[PDB]
Amino acid sequence: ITGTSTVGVGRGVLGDQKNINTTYSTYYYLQDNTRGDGIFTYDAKYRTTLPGSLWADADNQFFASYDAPAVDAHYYAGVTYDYYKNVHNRLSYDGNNAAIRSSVHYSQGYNNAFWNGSEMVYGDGDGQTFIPLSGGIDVVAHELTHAVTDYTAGLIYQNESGAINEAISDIFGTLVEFYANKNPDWEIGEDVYTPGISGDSLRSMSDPAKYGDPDHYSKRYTGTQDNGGVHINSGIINKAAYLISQGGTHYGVSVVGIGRDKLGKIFYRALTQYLTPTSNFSQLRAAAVQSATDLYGSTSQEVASVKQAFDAVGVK
Ligand SMILES: N[C@@H](Cc1ccccc1)P(=O)(O)C[C@@H](Cc1ccccc1)C(=O)N[C@@H](Cc1ccccc1)C(=O)O
Ligand SMILES: [Ca+2]
Ligand SMILES: [Ca+2]
Ligand SMILES: [Ca+2]
Ligand SMILES: [Ca+2]
Ligand SMILES: [Zn+2]
Repeated sequence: ITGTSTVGVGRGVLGDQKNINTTYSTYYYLQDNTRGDGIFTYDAKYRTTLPGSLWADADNQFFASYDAPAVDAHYYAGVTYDYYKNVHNRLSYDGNNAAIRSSVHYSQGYNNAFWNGSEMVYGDGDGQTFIPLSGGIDVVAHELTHAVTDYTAGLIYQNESGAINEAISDIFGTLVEFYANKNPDWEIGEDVYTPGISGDSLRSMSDPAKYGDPDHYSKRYTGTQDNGGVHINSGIINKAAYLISQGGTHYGVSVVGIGRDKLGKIFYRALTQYLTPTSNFSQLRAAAVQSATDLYGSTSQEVASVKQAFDAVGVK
């Protein structure tokens, strides 16, 4: 839409108040003109045709219950854009300020979110397994990071390359969560998962096995479900990433942590400079070591920590 930039106010999925960048032209639209070529949020109206209708509101106030997932998708896409730009100097997911589009209210009781090759899509959840998925900043960043990966490494979504693809999305989803300083943790999906159960989450980076995912290469899933276990074997890389950042002793191997900022810098460089569509875990290790080398030198601690971390999860 062509119109005047302005700022609206609303309440997100978790009942928190926030301001959002809108555009005025008869109606107020969920269109943010302050970031690249824009952030656009659409109403899919419980159907599965996409993108649906650009979100329009009569008074620039978004306190209706139906409004909540739109508010959060719009706002958290903005935060995620700011992260990539401010921290990694990347302009949107393609690096050339591509417009970011999201649809909410996809289908009925849909317990998932996804990037469809062109935009982000969020279900409302069934109210037992999930609440509307856009309420989790680690969810939103997970999804936008799939876009970044597609435009960079292009990791195919099956077997080991697909688990790397998934790990990258969980890792940057977590880094954005810390960036926004929004009750940050090394857990995945805790804000929107199982609203009847406190303290849990969909996945854990600090301890994947807590929710049944492998934390060692020896325990990798070798079947064909979940595209050869992309959301399962991701736990092996998530643990590795957690150790590089935070440190720890895992299966007898001790890792000195180097912190989140360096974690992000090393994995961003690996993703954008060295990974390929068919990279496997062993190639990821090579890429990570080379990136750390690039950044910190071959006899640095950072390089040492990267090696220890992959050793700890059994990836040579
Ligand atoms: N590509 C998505 C999966 C998909 C494939 C094909 C078609 C549609 C959707 P994703 O990884 O982005 C989904 C991702 C969303 C998420 C991210 C962070 C935090 C929470 C949720 C994800 O991990 N989804 C789980 C959702 C889920 C868990 C338990 C029950 C039912 C569904 C899965 O698909 O495995
Ligand atoms: Ca309104
Ligand atoms: Ca959190
Ligand atoms: Ca989290
Ligand atoms: Ca829960
Ligand atoms: Zn994913």
